[PDB]
Amino acid sequence: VCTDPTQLTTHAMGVNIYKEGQDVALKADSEYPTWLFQVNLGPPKKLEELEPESREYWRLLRKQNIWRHNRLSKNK
Amino acid sequence: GVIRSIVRAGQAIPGPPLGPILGQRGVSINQFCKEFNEKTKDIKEGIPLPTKIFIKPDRTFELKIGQPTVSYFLKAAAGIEKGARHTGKEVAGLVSLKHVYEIACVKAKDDAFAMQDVPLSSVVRSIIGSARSLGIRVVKDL
Amino acid sequence: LREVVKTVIEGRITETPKATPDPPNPSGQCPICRWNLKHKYTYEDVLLLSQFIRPYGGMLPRRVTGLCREEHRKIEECVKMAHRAGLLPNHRPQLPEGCLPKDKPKLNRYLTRWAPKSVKPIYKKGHRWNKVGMAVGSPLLKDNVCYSRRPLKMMH
Amino acid sequence: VKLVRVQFCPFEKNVESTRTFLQTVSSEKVRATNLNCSVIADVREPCVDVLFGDGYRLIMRGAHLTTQEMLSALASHIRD
Amino acid sequence: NPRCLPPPESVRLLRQDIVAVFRDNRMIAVCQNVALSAEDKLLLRHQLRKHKIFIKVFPSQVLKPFLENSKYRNLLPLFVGHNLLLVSEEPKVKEMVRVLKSVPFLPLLGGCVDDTILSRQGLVDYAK
RNA sequence: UUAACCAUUGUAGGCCUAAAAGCAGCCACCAAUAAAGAAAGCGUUCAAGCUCAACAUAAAAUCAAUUCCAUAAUUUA
Ligand code: FES
Repeated sequence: VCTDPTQLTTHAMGVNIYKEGQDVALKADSEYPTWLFQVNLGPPKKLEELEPESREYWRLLRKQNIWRHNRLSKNK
Repeated sequence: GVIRSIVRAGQAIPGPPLGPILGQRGVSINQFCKEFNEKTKDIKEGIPLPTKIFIKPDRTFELKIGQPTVSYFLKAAAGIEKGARHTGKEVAGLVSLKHVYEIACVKAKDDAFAMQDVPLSSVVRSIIGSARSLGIRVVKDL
Repeated sequence: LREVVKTVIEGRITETPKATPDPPNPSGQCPICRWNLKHKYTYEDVLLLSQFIRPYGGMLPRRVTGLCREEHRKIEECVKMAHRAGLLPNHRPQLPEGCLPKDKPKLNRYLTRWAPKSVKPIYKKGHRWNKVGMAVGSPLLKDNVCYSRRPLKMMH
Repeated sequence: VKLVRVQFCPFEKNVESTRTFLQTVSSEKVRATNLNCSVIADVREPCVDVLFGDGYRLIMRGAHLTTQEMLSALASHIRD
Repeated sequence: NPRCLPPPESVRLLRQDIVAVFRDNRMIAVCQNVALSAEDKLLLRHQLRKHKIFIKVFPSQVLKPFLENSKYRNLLPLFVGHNLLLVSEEPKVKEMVRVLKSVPFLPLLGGCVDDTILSRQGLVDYAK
């Protein structure tokens, strides 16, 4: 398989590693839609990072609500 | 009963992890591997694949499979076969933006794995979270 | 109040007893306080008790009655005292299929806090400063108005 | 139970008891348990009809019946 | 005593999500959910995509307040109980009807054509 | 808060672990879904699989009053 940093960063070696799928070259960054590279690359959205009016804010807060009960449940 | 396994397609009879476990509920082991082998031919051999086999009381097989694991692929992409003891802070490989995104596009093709989300932010978190589970740091560029 | 008639079954909502108009104490959140009966009823006032009791002597749920827990415990205790005292002849227990009373004599009781069945005998009464006390009444009814010079003695 | 028929009219006043009981009847787990049953839902006071092979016809109306009684009545009936 | 005394929106976002979808869709076909799994609901959403309808749903305990703070206040009878919400912006009666045909056991209450209370049979008759 | 119901998918995530998948250890600790704990007690050849928490919440119930030895008794200011 690929063992070159230049080829690793300039050719899609990880997109397909099957036999039917041959390593495809990387198109230019502009050749893909902006949302492809605008996806969240940072750490998981915290309660501060999350918008109070975002669904993930409540869903992760709901997950946090489960955490506190679980911590209580573990001690029982 | 839905049984989740990650057995590699290359080996259709791993033995203890599948053979007797499915047999304990009562099934034909040879039948399971043949249907699993059908998936093996379509898919690349030697790569772990999540399965959603349902063992019904009627002794029938309902084998459902999806795209190969990103977690092991990230281990392979990072050149890691056996990771660090903890992996919470131990890191042996770095994954850039582009490698992260090519695979995410491929992932958004299966019914299982909740891969029907319109935003791709759903895909990144699972692989980013998977990378955090592994001994890998997803750095922006190296 | 829904009653089921019975295979095909039919349930009809029937007329439910209505509270008499013009409560003596309007603005009362609880029915007992609405009638200024907070501390002036006793187990002897069976007429009030029957309203909150099942046809066979069972307790009605607090939610349906809507009265406060304090009176619920008081009312439940009063009914138990009346039932154990044989003061509710029309709310006697339902005999399972065809059973009949044991036919042994029934001792006359009143002000019974606990079931006579589950109360053990007191063999040793005790000396001057070791006298055993006999419980009479219930703590739930402590707040009831007393017309005696000194507060009523719970322990006899 | 060979067949279970549930009929209610949403356009007219629809009683909650029958609809809540209907959801339990039209449940994947419940349907599998009473596999013999043929689940038919009629949508247009509400009337629920349950048919047994032995000739017992059990019809339930939720207007004056709580869902608890309906579930209990069928549960005993299904056991037979 | 206090019981004897004289008589003396957390969820906020979920308004916007529900407000957006319903405002978009004039007629809502209401069918009770048969204890369906989350993955199946996504699959049914794509099944409605064949019908050009969307399964956009959220906790139904906030669905009742939706009318309290939204364009309309009179659709409460439609959203009674825990039910799948078929939200359609176009008067494609046939597409809505065949959604019922997909699952026979699952019941379709009806469709509020032009946000007007109606039954399944009424929906088809009026939609025609 | 906790009385009643329900419980999908990523991922068996990496870790010496044969294998440990929430639940041997060990990790960091996120996503999708309307709602899911990278897990809380269970189950654990290992897991499937039981529930508790997820979505829904019901509806209850700040401490007391060697052989017994007067007999008894809760309401008239
Ligand atoms: S008498 Fe008023 S609280 Fe019950």
